[PDB]
Amino acid sequence: KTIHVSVVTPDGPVYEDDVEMVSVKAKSGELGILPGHIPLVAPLEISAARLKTQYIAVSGGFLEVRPDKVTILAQAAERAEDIDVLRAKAAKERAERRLQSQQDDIDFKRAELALKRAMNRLSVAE
Amino acid sequence: ASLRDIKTRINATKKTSQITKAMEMVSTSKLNRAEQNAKSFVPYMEKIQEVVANVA
Repeated sequence: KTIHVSVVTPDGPVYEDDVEMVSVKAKSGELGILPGHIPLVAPLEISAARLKTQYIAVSGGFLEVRPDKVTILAQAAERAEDIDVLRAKAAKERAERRLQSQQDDIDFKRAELALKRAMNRLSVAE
Repeated sequence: ASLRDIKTRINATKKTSQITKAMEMVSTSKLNRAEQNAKSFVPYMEKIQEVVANVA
C-alpha cells in the first residue's frame, strides 16, 4: 500500500503523488512514515523531506500525518533536493520581486500622468 | 458660445474617457489574477485551519 503526499505552500501546491516511505525529520528527530501510521503532528526542521526518489527542501514547515493525509504545510518548499537551494531561490525571487514591485508602481504612475495631463487639458479648455 | 472651445473640451473629455477605460481594463485583469492568487492560497488555509482546530 502507498500513502498520499501533498506538500502545500501558501503560494500553492508544489508536489502531489503517492510515495511509499516518507522520511521527514522533525524538531525532535527523524520520522519514518508508512501507510497506516498513527495521527500525529510534528514541526519540520529546515531540511530536505526524503520521499522514497525525490527530495523536497522545506522552510518553516509543519507536518501532519494521517494514514492517507501525510501532507506538509511549508512556508517555502523548493524541489532541487539541497538545503541551500531554497536560500538561492529566495535570493533570486527577492530580486525578481523588487523588480516587479518597481515595475507595477512605475506603470501606475505613467498611466496616472496620462490621466493628469488629460484632465489638465480639460480644465484649461474651460 | 465659443464653438471651438466647446469642441476642444469635447476632445479633452473623450481623451479622459479613453484613459480611464484603459485603466478599467487593466484593473479587470489584475482583479482576475488577484482572485486566482486567493483561490491558490485557499487549500493551505483550509489545512492549517483544521490542524489548528484539532490541536488547540
